[PDB]
Amino acid sequence: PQITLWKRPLVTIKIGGQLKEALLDTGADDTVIEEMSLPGRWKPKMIGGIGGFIKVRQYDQIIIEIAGHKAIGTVLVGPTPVNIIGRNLLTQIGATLNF
Amino acid sequence: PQITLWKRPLVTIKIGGQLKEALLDTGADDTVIEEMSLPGRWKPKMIGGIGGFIKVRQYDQIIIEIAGHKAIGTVLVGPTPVNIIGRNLLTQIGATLNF
Ligand SMILES: CN[C@H]1CO[C@@H]2OC[C@H](OC(=O)N[C@@H](Cc3ccccc3)[C@H](O)CN(CC(C)C)S(=O)(=O)c3ccc(OC)cc3)[C@@H]21
Ligand SMILES: [Cl-]
Ligand SMILES: [Cl-]
Ligand SMILES: [Cl-]
Ligand code: NA
Ligand code: NA
Repeated sequence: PQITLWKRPLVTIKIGGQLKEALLDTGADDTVIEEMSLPGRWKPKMIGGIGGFIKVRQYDQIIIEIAGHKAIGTVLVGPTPVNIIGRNLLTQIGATLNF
Repeated sequence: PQITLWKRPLVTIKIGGQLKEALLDTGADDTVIEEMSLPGRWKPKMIGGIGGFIKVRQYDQIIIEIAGHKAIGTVLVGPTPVNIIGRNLLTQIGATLNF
């Protein structure tokens, strides 16, 4: 699709067997999802944005379906105010910015 | 151009006659720039990101060049960790997300 930016670019995702809404976010290096359980191992990480840092759990090799396109990658889980799909997964669905 | 996301989507901007680097950020509603001087009056705004809220100075109707495209619009100035071009000016340069 082509997504204009008059509104937030929100899409439906499926992760951990759950459907959620997330923001397609080119300014995010990594994908950060609100607190939820995921299977497998994880390690702690700090990530920073506007406001400062939050502690997250880093899960590797997680499959996510983004607007109907399957991708695999690292997913950070923690107290983000919004679910964010960042570049590590946007690349895998072939997403580009065009102007 | 068509910009892939394997690297940060950094571009050159020009504001107040200075060149700066900024991130094209579809997850940002607003454009937020590191401390600098801008002409005219400002209004208060609080913006929230991953690690909480910050106070910024809101300058309206500021001329800014972004990757060679002219925009004139609102710029927020404050302690952001990186300069961010948000949807308010991404729409002015005609940017879309595509996959
Ligand atoms: C709520 N208001 C926010 C949205 O619109 C306003 O505009 C400015 C601000 O937007 C944001 O902070 N947006 C966030 C994404 C975002 C969106 C919403 C809440 C929090 C974060 C942004 O797209 C991604 N952020 C990084 C940039 C600040 C460099 S981040 O969420 O902090 C982030 C940092 C490291 C990551 O991996 C290492 C992954 C993500 C304001
Ligand atoms: Cl859960
Ligand atoms: Cl990854
Ligand atoms: Cl590619
Ligand atoms: Na894993
Ligand atoms: Na002004």
